[PDB]
Amino acid sequence: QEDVVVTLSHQGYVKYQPLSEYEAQRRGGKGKSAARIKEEDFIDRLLVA
DNA sequence: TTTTTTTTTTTTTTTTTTTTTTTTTTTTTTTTTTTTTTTTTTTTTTTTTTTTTTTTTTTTTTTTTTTTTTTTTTTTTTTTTTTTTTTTTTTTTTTTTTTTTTTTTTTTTTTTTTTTTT
Repeated sequence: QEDVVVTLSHQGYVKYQPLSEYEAQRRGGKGKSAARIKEEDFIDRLLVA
């Protein structure tokens, strides 16, 4: 269907795409949700919603 | 009755070609090795009320160096042409359906003879 989905591409080999509803609201001041996106000595570049 | 001409398949063995046994190179295939996903629990991390002293924005004014500015001549932009690649009509070939025409092979069992090896 059309459902809001996240996508991100990193340096090297990443085109991972999780669903948007897994992450919940937070108050600005805490952050650090620690998403689970394994990366071996590369750098993230892009996120899209 | 003797004697003379010609014709071919064999003594043929050698040249040419064909057939049949061979083994280098790019395309398969089984193994080990490294990327993925789901649970336990676990100290550990992390979400949310209360108080607090803070440190940056908004009253007001100042200037100067980036915002005004006009103009010459470049040079990226656009035009035409042609080549290279992509992609889709067109054609060809092959396979399956069900009644017809044709064929071809592998082994037991015993007993006797050829046909090679020692």
